[PDB]
Amino acid sequence: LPDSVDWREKGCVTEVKYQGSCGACWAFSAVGALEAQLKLKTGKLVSLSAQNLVDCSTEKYGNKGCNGGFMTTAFQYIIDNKGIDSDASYPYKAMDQKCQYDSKYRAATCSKYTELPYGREDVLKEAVANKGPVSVGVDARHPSFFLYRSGVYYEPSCTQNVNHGVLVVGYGDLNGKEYWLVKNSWGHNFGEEGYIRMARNKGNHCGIASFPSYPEI
Ligand SMILES: *[C@@H](N)C1(NC(=O)[C@H](CS(=O)(=O)Cc2ccccc2)N[C@@H](c2ccc(O)cc2)C(F)(F)F)CC1
Repeated sequence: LPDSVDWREKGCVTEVKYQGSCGACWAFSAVGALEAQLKLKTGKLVSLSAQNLVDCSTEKYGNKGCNGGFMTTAFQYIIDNKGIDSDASYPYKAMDQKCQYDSKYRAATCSKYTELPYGREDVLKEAVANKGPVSVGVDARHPSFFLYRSGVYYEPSCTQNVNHGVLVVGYGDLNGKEYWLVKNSWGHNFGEEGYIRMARNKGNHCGIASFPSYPEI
């Protein structure tokens, strides 16, 4: 496998989004993963509707909109629904709304998703290298996470109890420190312009490799 990967260099990553006070991290993680696939399949980079998932991938999928959800069930919703609208056609309002999906605004589809084996960082590396960006859950409950500004994030108090949905868009090493390149959804002002480099191959740090999954078109 290549020593480093950055899907932003292949134009497969849309710009960082800001979820606001709505717990839609899972929805942003899911669309971000599909956005890369759509780019690989059609050649067009398009932001997909996180709001679409918030309002429609609900109870039936075990999700609670602005109060949390799963990236995997979000993927299944897209498969079952036979589509997902573009962000432009179904804009993010940071609040729970009635489902307003309309196939005339469909911007992507999904045929299946894959959940990687628990905590295998090498397997995650392979997926990121050969498949594309991967949705993952990380433990982001620690004060240090919120205050992260640069370098490689390592928190002694992190655990494998994930609670925040994000997107791994690459990996590499910075000054002798291996890391996973993570796209967050707290706006471009968080970390390094919306991104955070988290410790890689450090005992599944913050549970980043605990529950990885990626969709396919
Ligand atoms: C992000 N804004 C938000 N967190 C979640 O929605 C969170 C994402 S996750 O990656 O931890 C989901 C996950 C957990 C365990 C194993 C694989 C994936 N999901 C939360 C959640 C899930 C389902 C419902 O119905 C509500 C909430 C939780 F509880 F799992 F962390 C809100 C902060």
